[PDB]
Amino acid sequence: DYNPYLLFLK
Amino acid sequence: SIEPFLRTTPRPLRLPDGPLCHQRSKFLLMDALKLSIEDPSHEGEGIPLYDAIKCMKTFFGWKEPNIVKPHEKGINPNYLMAWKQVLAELQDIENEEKIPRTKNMKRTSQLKWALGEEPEPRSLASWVQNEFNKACELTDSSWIELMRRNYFTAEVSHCRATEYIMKGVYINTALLNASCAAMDDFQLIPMISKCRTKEGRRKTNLYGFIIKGRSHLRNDTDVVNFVSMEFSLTDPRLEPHKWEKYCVLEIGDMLLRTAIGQVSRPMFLYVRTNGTSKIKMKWGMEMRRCLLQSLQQIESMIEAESSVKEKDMTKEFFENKSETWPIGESPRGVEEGSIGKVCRTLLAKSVFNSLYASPQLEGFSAESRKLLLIVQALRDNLEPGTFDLGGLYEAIEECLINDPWVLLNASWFNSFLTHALK
Repeated sequence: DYNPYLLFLK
Repeated sequence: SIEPFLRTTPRPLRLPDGPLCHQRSKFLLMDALKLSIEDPSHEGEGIPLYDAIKCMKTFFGWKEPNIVKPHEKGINPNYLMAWKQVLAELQDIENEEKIPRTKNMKRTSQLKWALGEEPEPRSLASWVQNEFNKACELTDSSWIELMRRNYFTAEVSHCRATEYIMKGVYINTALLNASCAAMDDFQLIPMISKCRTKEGRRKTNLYGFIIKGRSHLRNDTDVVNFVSMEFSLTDPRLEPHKWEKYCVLEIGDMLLRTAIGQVSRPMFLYVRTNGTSKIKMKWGMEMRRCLLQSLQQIESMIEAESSVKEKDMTKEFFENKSETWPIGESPRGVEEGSIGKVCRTLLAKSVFNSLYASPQLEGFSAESRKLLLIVQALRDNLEPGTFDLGGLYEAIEECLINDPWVLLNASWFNSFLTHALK
């Protein structure tokens, strides 16, 4: 499942 | 610094309980079905009603329409008769010397009913994440034509989110044109897009039709009602809650190749009454800005890594899939993707903000942004101020009522939060 908020983890 | 027991850790957003949320897009997304013609070598613009008829003639399984999933709160015969009226008026066009540029329909009792001539909580359904996943995927066709922005365009040209842009710009422009030209008439408007196959051939696609109602759009907030009639292979019995606002007809038999071989599957027509304002139509016509927004985010991101290496990384990332970003999740854990998957995920997010534009989204975005900055500062051990977290959560949670896109964004924010404050 794609979740663009997970980009903020980097 | 304050004692640990007094420090406030952001809690998960509370999503509403209630019946599953329903589709509220202005057109079908993953459920859409195109009837398509491969265009002449010249690829010259046909007139919409000519292209629409020619597309319908590529389908050989048309049959007498029947209601298979009624609209709970509608007069379903009126939707069935509206579709039969569209086919009768298309036949009238065929019978004439030439196909007309426009078709103003008979203002029948069924169209007057259907053209007019939500505070209840709903729970997040699985279909919203399923739609977003499909929007992130590559299709077999190209939706746009090609400053090293060609890397990005290469990664999004075939992306389904890009189809939604081209579909949305086409139908909103056609609806604004009709709204200005024929304010009192019920005009039949084909839903069309154009793409190119692997083999470089242009294709014209028909998704269905909208019928425009009365359209005296003096002010930006003035609303035009319309009836949408959209082809699909999706059986409405798979997720009935998704289709609460629709009457669904069975209109044909589609031959498809599969594992057992070539099989007959029903073709459906998803029919609903809907509306849009002049300002919402204008924003629909601006959906190409989604490509520019997501491009800017990719650039801003590539600059960060290029600001590290004191060198431009643009070439390295797009060409070398080795560098990755966290963009997905499963039962296992967080999944990383090449820059191309990041391009398509950001594009799909921008496109869905446009397809599901709402005041609840505007409130969610402004307030969740403030909370995200607090969470990032907590991740970095910076002791941000939390005195207003009560206010912030109230403001965010007032936006979590029933909107499918806002609810998914809250659920995504919660997933981020579990990983961020591990």
